[PDB]
Amino acid sequence: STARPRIEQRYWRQYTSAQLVKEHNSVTHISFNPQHPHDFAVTSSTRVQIFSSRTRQVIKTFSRFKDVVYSASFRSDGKLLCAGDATGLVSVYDSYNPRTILLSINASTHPTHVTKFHTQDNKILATASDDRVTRLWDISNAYEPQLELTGATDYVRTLSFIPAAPHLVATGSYDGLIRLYDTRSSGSTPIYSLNHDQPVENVIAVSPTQIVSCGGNNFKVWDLTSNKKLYERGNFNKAVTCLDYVENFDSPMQSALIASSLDGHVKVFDPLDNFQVKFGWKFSGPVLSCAVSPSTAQGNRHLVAGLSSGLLAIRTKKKKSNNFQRMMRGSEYQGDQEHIIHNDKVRSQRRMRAFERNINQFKWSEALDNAFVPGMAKELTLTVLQELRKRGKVRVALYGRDESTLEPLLNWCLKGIEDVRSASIVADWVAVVLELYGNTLESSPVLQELMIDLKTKVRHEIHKSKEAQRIEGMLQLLT
Amino acid sequence: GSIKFWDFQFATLNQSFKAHDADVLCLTTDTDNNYVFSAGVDRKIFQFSQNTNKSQKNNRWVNSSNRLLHGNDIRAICAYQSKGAD
Amino acid sequence: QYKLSVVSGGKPALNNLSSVTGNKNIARLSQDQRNYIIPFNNQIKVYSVETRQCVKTLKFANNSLLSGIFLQEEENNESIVKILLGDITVPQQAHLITVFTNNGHVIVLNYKGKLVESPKHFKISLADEKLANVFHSEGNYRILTTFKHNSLQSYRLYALTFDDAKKQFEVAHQAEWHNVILSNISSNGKLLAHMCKDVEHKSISVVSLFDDSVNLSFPLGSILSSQTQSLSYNTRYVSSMAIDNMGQQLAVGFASGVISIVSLADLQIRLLKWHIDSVLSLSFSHDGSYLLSGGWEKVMSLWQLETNSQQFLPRLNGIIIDCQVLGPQGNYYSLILQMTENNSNSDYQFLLLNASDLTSKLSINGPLPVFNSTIKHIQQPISAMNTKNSNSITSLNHSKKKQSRKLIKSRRQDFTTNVEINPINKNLYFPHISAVQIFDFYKNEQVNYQYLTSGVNNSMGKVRFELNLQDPIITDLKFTKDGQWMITYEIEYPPNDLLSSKDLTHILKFWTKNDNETNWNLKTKVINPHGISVPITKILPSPRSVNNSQGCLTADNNGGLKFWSFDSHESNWCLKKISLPNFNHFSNSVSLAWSQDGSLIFHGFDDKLQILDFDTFKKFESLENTKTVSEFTLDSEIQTVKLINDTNLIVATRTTLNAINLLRGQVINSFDLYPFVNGVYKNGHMDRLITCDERTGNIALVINQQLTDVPTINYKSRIIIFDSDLSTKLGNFTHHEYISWIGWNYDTDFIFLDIESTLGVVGTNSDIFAEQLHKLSS
Amino acid sequence: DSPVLQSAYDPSGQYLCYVTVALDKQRVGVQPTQWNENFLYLEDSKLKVTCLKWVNDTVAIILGMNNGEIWLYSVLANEVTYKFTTGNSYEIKDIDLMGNQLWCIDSSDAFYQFDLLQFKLLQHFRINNCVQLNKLTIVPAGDSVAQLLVASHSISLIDIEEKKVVMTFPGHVSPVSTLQVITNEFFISGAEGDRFLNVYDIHSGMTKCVLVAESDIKELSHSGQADSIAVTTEDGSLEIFVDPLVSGNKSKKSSKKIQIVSKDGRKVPIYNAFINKDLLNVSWLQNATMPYFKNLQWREIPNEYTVEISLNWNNKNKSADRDLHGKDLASATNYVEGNARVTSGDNTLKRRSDLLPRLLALDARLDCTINK
Amino acid sequence: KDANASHPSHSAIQSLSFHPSKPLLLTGGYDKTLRIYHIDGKTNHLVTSLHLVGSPIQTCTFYTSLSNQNQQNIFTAGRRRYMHSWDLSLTAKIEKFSRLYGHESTQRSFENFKVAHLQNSQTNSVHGIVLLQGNNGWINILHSTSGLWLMGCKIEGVITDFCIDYQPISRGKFRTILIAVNAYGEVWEFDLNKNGHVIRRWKDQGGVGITKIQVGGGTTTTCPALQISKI
RNA sequence: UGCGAAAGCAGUUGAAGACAAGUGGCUUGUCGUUCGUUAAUGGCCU
Repeated sequence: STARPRIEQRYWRQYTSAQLVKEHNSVTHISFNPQHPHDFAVTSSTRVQIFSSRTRQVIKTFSRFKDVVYSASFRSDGKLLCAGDATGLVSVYDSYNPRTILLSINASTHPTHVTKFHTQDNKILATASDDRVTRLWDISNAYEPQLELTGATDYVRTLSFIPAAPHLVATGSYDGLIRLYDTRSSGSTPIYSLNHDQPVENVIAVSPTQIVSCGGNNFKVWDLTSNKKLYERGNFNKAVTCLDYVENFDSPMQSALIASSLDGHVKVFDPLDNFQVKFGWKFSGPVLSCAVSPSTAQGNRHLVAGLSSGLLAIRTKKKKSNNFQRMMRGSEYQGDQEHIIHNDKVRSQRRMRAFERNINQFKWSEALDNAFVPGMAKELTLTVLQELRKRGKVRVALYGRDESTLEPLLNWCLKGIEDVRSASIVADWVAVVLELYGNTLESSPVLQELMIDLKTKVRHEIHKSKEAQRIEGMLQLLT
Repeated sequence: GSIKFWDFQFATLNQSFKAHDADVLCLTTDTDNNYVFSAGVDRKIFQFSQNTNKSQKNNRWVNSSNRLLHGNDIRAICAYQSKGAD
Repeated sequence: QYKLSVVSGGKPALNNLSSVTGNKNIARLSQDQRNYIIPFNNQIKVYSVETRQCVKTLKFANNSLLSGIFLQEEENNESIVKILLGDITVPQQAHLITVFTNNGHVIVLNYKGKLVESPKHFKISLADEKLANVFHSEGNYRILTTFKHNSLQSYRLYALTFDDAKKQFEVAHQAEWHNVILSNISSNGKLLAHMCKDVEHKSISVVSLFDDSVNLSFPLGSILSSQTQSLSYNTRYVSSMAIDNMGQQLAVGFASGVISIVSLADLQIRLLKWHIDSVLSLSFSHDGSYLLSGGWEKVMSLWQLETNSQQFLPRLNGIIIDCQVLGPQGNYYSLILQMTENNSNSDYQFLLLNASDLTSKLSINGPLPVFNSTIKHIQQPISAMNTKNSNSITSLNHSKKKQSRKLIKSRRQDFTTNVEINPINKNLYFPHISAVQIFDFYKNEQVNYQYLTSGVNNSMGKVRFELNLQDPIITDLKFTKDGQWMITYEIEYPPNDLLSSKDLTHILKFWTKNDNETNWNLKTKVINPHGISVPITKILPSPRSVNNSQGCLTADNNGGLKFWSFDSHESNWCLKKISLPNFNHFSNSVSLAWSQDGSLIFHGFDDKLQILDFDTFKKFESLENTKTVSEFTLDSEIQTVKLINDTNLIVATRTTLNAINLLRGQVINSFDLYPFVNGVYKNGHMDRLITCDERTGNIALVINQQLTDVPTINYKSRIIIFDSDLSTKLGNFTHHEYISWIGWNYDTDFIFLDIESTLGVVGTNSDIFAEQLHKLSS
Repeated sequence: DSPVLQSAYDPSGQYLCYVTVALDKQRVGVQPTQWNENFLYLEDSKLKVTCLKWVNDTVAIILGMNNGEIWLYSVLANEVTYKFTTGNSYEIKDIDLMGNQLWCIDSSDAFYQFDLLQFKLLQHFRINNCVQLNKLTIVPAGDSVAQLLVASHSISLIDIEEKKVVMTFPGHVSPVSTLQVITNEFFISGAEGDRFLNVYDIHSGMTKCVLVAESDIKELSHSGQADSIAVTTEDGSLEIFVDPLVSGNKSKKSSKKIQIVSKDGRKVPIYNAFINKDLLNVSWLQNATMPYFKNLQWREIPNEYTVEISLNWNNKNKSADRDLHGKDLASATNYVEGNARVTSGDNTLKRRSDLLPRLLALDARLDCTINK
Repeated sequence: KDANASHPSHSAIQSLSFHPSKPLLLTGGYDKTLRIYHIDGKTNHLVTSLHLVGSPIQTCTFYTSLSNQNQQNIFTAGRRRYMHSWDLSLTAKIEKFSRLYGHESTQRSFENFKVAHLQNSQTNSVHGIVLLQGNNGWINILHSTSGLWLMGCKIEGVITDFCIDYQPISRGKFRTILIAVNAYGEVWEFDLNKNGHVIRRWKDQGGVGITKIQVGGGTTTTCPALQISKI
């Protein structure tokens, strides 16, 4: 004896709860807690706003800045946070406590555009304003940086480090010309420069060996151990505004990097197989500052999009008595420290449905009825019509019916003749029922209204099929 | 539908038959109880027999025959026996 | 170095006697119910029921001792009819079995360890051309014998009597009658019941044999009620029966599906009614309270009598033919499945199952081959209709005369079965009707049975009008010959009286298995390649040249060819290159060939051998035109183009043979073929007839059919082996029985298959204390 | 603790006779060493087996019970043949025989002579100056029926004719539990409780060596020429000394150690080994009462040595009828598609125009039937 | 010695039995691990310990056939709708009885069953019977070897318990009776070697809800016989 | 039923014996008959 037989992009589109919070101005860029990004900060104008992974609104914020602020950046330990403004007095202060300010030290009088900590050191902080020089301040003695990292032609604008290689700082100016200084050097020359063409929008280092820079309507990669480019991509309407990278998360892609390009859609490439998008999802206009959370968000994982208008789109994935209990205590032992173990279980299968058990018990009439209801699925109806035609006799399935039962069959063949895979089979269905039931329509003259309606729409559809066949005949002639 | 045969003394069940698939409404027999014929709203009249020596020693009834010759229901049966008719 | 050696097992060989049975099963147990003595046509199998293996076979060719009873040429109807447990001669004294075949040949076979080479080939006097049965109890054994009318045998009850004349068993001649249409024996053998047909009407008797106790007869016109006095013969006709061991209850299973129960003294009538088709299998329990019933529905249905209700067993994947309980306390149901999805052969299936949870123990198969027609006395079981699976009641003499005189006056007798051999484990696949049978012939059994269509094979027993809903028959499946893929192609039919019922439509798919499992998972399906309504009859797989056997080129009877190679960037099967020459003619006599290094593609169309190249899918027209002949033309309608290696070649047509050299682009040799075959084949069948070696050529098989003194029922295998491109007739192996195919197993050997389905091959003081304590162990 | 009450090997080490208790009644089982089920039961709880010894030669055990009977019990005929009574209803403590003549020792300190060929009591004597006595051994010198060696708590030596103590030995602080002669001049003594066997000369009485185990001794076997002594410790290990009488000059330590641990991290305690020349048979209760054996070849195993044994610990009970997912493997497996990628044999407008002859046929027959 | 002390248990001990001749105890509880001990007065150990998942067993017992005494089938059952039989052979082969032939609508559970011999009384096929409880008044007698529904018996009022009393008839013949109670406490006493029909019925002097009936003195479930004449 | 192809091409479509029924006899229909031609409310569990 036996039983009875039964008859990637999905991951990034099971991202939902995409809510909107409009700011009062644009969103410069954002930040993430490096040890655990269960909170994150956006750089609103004259305030920095910090949100959790649960309530999805501001859990803390600071708004006693006096000018528009530019850069928000956590330290790698994730306890305090830096913020650079348009005044050029860059302020570092402790996170998870907004109302205290640790130290606000002036940079050059130009607006401090970017400011980020060292990626592994906990006491040295890189700042860059429009003084054509960037600075490695030390927060222990924040009275002068250790390095006046000079050697720019114009407008040092985006900083980064190399992660595993400490002494290499990759700065980028509005000259192409991505510099990478050694911190033990004189601070005036890089060992080499990377030749971007446009002014770089920002640069990150996705490996200890490979960085990606973006500026202008295409982004570039750069090898650092040999001064080499292996890749560009430029399928964007405007310049790729911001970049982001993530390693070792839960997907059919091991590690991702996204580029956001002021044109609604944000693109999700991968260094697994050289930078192809799975699918990019649009937004409500000019997308300026967009990134997903890093690796250790632990399930609940948020992508945020602060547009150049200023609206933040947040789209998140999210995966009797004691005596009676002592009466039924032994319920979880499951055979650990004793000799043999039986297992003879029958499995509670998938939910068998009423039409399915109608086929199982030869209940063909109510199987037809359960097929032709709007509550059931259309493709389920197509498959059960195909399967019961292949299984049983349509004559003995229709051996006693009348037109009041026949009418949803015709009412659904009305829309199912236009199908590609079930057209001729539902034509065979109506062929059998009119093959053996002419006496019913000549007794009751009702359903010939649907017969003539069917006739004119099937003349339309046979004209459509004829013209499609002759258009592929045009392809055959112009082969 | 559960045609149940109870014993008179000791007030106990003797047999059961859930062969009827609806509400039984009527049933009769003959003189020395060789048969019992039942019917109800399954429009089926069916038989139980106690004729043979094994059935009359063990006092046992078998679901011998079954017969549908009706349109909607049964609400009454009765039976008669004679030496001129049965 | 080559020789005939027939090796592997065959059919279970039951009582294949139409109505000359009541039991048709003698696959017995020992009195210690742990090992199963089942006869075959090719072996005796002793099975350990606690492990479902064979602890000992008694093969039907290993001893001339036994096989002098059955090794002859045309009288190979020596089928095996009764097994008893002990030595019959000595009174009950230790445990070695006794065996009777159809001629009354008493055999005393050994049962434990290794046999003693003196089997007591005893024989009683009268048993010349008969044995219905003997019936057993203590001491007295009573033989049912048959002599010779209206096609009715005569049954006589004699007694084996043997007291002191130690070299002769003598019969004692109790009972006589001369009319039998149906008979049956009890489950304990102590009672039997037959019919007599003796007009004022037909009649039925129930008789004893071990005493004078109960011997009676009565017409069954009283049992036939007025409804079956009135209506048709499928309601008047007894299909099966059963009696009780007590002698007070007779079941008659009528051909409509009703199961009458009648008594003995008062002769009452009692009706059991669930079966919709006919009923073939009726048996009582030892206590006589449950009636086991098996009909053409796929259910095992057992009735409790004193509720007149039933316990089911839904999907036995076949057709139940005979069933009873045979445990002494009644714990084991022995039965026979048949599974008539191929109408060619009566390929049964012996199995028993426990009474505990109705789990089946030791499904005993034979090899189930897939022929093209009926073989040799292949009758059909009695149903109510003359359906596509069997004939009806009224066509008994009609269909037996039709089949007998069809084999007499016919000339078309090929029935060449297609098989395959797995290069992972060297078991052979019998690709069944919409299914497979993976037979491991090394221990002559099966391993699993996979369904190969999404049809109505499983989930519904086929009933009177659904019998003409035949299942989608597969033609063949191709192994990727690293042993990785079943690329199967199957044809499918609709039910008739339908406008879409015209065409027989086509579907292929692809199956992957690991070496762990025995089933295969479905990778992908392709519904009608080469467009719609085109046969895909010849598809060729590739050697390890391209991507370790990923090439499979599909072809047509029209002549179109596509290339199909697996890949992994698309984790799926797909095609490579396209060609469809749409001839407005068609011809299903097409062969193909392919070079083992991957260079030449050979389309053997209807007498034209067109040549394509491998690299660019086209006719090789080079830049020289100096004997770059890429189009041959042969003598007549060919059926095989076969490449043994890259130099020389064999093409086979209807009338002759030809050999081809292609490096030296000429023809070589020729043999005659129409002096062997007359009209036996259908077209395309020589391809599945002969199959090449890797080195040593092929074995062209002589198809013969031995004349009467029209063909008689003597047959042939006088196969002559060839070596290295039509050079040597180095062996003419003679054999007295037919053949269907010859394949190459990879030890340079050639396994052939018989119709009487035997697979074979042409190939290359303390010691006394310890012993007495071993005796005191049990 | 061991559910075997006691056990003893046959000479030449092929059979084990062991007394166990089973629902407050002792039963005796015999077992060979490469199933036997002739359990001689006892009658009642007040009758338990104190001591036992094989004989060698119709094969038989003799069993000294705790009332004053010696049940000479054949192993083939599964019953006691002869019942050697004594005069007292006192529980005996040891038996030992040589040829025909057999000695028994009482709780009332008497010495009893028996003969298993003639079934009499020959002589009957208690002696002075030895009171707690629990085991003896006849000293063999060919036909030395005289000079048997009696031992509890201070080992004595007895001529059977002058019938006095001829030589006393330093015993132990406990009663003696093993007393085995090993040569014509040396004998092993070992008390209960103590780790310390000691070989005594039978002429000079000086201790030659003290064998130090690592746990309490339970039993011991020795080779025929005393070149190898295997003891079984109380905690179920085994200690085999090689060449104990050759000189660690006074107290010989354990030479090789064998335990039998399972592969489940479970040690099973072995007991009652037997050594002949270069073969060692160990015994251990596999289930709760059935004794299994093992024939370790002895000289080439390492010094410490564990013996793995197959043991059901968490084994999945697998039927002879079901697969992994529990389907009857006497029937056919079912068709399925799973998640196969469905595509026809083409690669869309020709997928459409394939059924276009069928579609025009269906629609013109539809027009046919609607005008019919 | 505490008989659980060698290998302990965790849940309650809902069933406890002895082998009829061999020195074996069986323990069975809600932690679905039926253990078997070899028991003796000094130190008693675990012979085997079958565990079976998803079936917290309620009652379980030994059984031997009267005829050839070499069967040794455990029967076990819990709150579920299946019970298990076991031929013990010192890796186990156990069968799962679940085939209810006649009545399928009266068992919400199998948690109360007994096992009992009977004779055939026209032949002498002495064999087993499982006696399961039902829900209304139903107690069903099956087969022990096969699993066939032999028959059933319904009493009027809710079954609380039941027991089995054999009685000899001749030297080699005997007859089995089933005794069943209500909560009300009027008992039915009916033989079941012929068909199950009431041959005596009476009433206990008292009780509002009676809970447990047990017969004894001669032989019974707990003290079974070995030869048929020993009953 | 034969060939062949997913196709058309050619034929059986008989006789005897026995029985049943309607009217010794006749008349209508069959055959678990020799021979010839290739021709029954009864539906799938835990």
